[PDB]
Amino acid sequence: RFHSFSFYELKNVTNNFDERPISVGGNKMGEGGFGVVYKGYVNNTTVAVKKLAAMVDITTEELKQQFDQEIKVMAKCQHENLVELLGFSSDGDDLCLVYVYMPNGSLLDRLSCLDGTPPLSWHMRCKIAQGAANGINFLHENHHIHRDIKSANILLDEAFTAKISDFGLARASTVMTSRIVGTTAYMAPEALRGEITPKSDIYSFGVVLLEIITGLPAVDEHREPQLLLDIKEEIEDEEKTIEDYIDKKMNDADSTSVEAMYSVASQCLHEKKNKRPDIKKVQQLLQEMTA
Ligand SMILES: CC(C)(O)c1cc2nn(-c3ccc(CO)cc3)cc2cc1NC(=O)c1cccc(C(F)(F)F)n1
Repeated sequence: RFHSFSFYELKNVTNNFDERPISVGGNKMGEGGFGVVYKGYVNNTTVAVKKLAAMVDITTEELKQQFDQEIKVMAKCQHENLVELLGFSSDGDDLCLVYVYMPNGSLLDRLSCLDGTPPLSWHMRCKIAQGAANGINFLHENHHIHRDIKSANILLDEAFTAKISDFGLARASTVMTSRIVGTTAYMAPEALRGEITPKSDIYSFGVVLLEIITGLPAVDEHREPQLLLDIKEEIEDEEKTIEDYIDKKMNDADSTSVEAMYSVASQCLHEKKNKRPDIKKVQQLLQEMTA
């Protein structure tokens, strides 16, 4: 069970969902999929308040289902590598999800050094990869398919502990769906065709591992290749090496563990869902990767 907040409480803790960035004293931290996330203090606990809004091609019912799912998942799924729902507001205006704040925000934001945060060390990236995989493993152990494993949804605590976030699109447990959801640039071919399988999360995690290795977002429209997972094809076709795409904003990246992680990334990014490692193998390979 979580604390049921009034929308006003969350309005109050988020300084009336202050749209100004946290970086300039405001409360807006990120415009996540299907909602804006606001820094807040409930008592002395820094919280992430995800205010859910219609945004892009979301119905109220689907948004409420994703809220209900987030809470449903977050109820079942407490793990050091899953974000922690403290509670929610359904009372007024927008639906709100209150989480234990993640001081280091998204892996995406940290990989991009958004707001001038220092580049993640390879060491921290390995921990993040490991943690994220431990998060995904826990979700899969608990027969939850995240269905939107992406750097944006891997949040980073005070310790850069990977916290898998956003279980709105999470699914219990292969089955198919008419409502194909997830982030294109992270989605397995089968996820993009509406297959719902944990194997898709592995693929999406593979893209994350490429993001971690490369510091490149899964998609950059102003980049060639636009899709990071293409660099896997460029590396497999020996057009490029992993060291060509390896994030230059690291000094502590050793070829062995980066190749080890790329090897996990590659295996995760097997276009054949069944030839991908299950998250347990991904875990083992990411543990093996740090000696
Ligand atoms: C992910 C998000 C919203 O983009 C986010 C961005 C952040 N940026 N910074 C930040 C950036 C730069 C500096 C300068 O060093 C300091 C802090 C902290 C952040 C924290 C965030 N999320 C959470 O705290 C959080 C926790 C659980 C569930 C959720 C969710 F709503 F996503 F489900 N969010």
